Amino acid sequence: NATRFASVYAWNRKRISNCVADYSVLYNSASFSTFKCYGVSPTKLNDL
Amino acid sequence: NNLDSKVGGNYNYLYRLFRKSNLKPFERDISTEIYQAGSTPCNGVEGFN
Ligand SMILES: *[C@@H]1O[C@H](CO)[C@@H](O)[C@H](O)[C@H]1NC(C)=O
Repeated sequence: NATRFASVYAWNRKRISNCVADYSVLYNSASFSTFKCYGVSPTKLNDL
Repeated sequence: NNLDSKVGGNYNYLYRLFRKSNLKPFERDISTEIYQAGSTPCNGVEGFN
């Protein structure tokens, strides 16, 4: 829920650390179009 | 390779990526029912997750 995103020539980065990462608000929120993973099963994100 | 590969691809060879729980030894599963990854129900041939 950022207001403005960055441009892909200069793609922004925010580091996430020292905190608990609720992936249910990511995974079960149907508002997004696509969500794909490349070394983890996405339901197991909460188990990692 | 030289007995059944096809240059577009032999798309008759299929395998299962999704299953509700790990199968018992020597169990067979022909099911073509759709798999529910997220919390949502999913009647019909397709849907989100
Ligand atoms: C973004 O903001 C709205 C309103 O506060 C909220 O309903 C929505 O869940 C937020 N997005 C995410 C990913 O939680």
